[PDB]
Amino acid sequence: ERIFRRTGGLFGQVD
Amino acid sequence: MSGGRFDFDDGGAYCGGWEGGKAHGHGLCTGPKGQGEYSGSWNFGFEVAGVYTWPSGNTFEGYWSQGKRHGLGIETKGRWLYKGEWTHGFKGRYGIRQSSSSGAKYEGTWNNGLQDGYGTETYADGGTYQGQFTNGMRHGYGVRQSVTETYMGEWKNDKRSGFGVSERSSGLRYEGEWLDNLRHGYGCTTLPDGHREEGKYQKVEHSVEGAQRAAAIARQKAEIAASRTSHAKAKAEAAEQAALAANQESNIARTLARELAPDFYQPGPEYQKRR
Repeated sequence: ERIFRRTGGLFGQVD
Repeated sequence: MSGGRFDFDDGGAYCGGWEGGKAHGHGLCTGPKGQGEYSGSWNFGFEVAGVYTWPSGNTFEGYWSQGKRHGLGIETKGRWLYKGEWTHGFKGRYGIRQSSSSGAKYEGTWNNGLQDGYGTETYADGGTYQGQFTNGMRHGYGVRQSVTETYMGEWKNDKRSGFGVSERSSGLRYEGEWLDNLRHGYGCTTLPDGHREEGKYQKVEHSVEGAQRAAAIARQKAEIAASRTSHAKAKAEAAEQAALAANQESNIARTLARELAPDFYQPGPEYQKRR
């Protein structure tokens, strides 16, 4: 089990 | 000030506040095919405090930074529960893992998501280890208490290895060298009445001196571990408050998403329903 997190747009960049 | 529902081409969606083109305020976000759900607060594109629910019903309740579990939080994963600190997506540095079914727990420090440093591991049968861990394993010096035997000494890859002292509450004790939880090398065994026994399993007095020195060290390492365990316990309790704050923001986000998109399916409650 792994956490999905979306990239860009509404969401800040992560790495 | 503004918000709404944004549907992604993979079946997920964000529904909540946004400002300047970034998620802001409160919001709920589902993953591909609508699988998995964050519900909580946001600040300009980043989660702050909220709940992630996996399709299995497992949950992270707590604080976030830069897109990752970070700060205080509680993770419920079925076989066990973790409460305490998180660092950039990983358990640690201080926290407690507690079995869902039994008494077994670990309380202490973590590194790279593994038991590592110093802590207290309590086993199902109520016995303990207190002392050093490396990469999830008893490694270094530490004290293994049974349920009234006690080992004090050296550990290597989760096994007694090196100089160590094993003393039972009957007086049956062994001081010497070890290998793989087994008496191995120079070292005697004292009986309850006082009868000393085999030398090799002169240079035995050296192995007994090394054993009793390592037992003394192990007792100090357990003392350090006991301090670390106490801090881990305080951070687990702070994480209970973090989980409650996260659920507060999650419920605000559910309400907003309900107002903004009455028809949008929030999958989190059904995930948790029979878990």
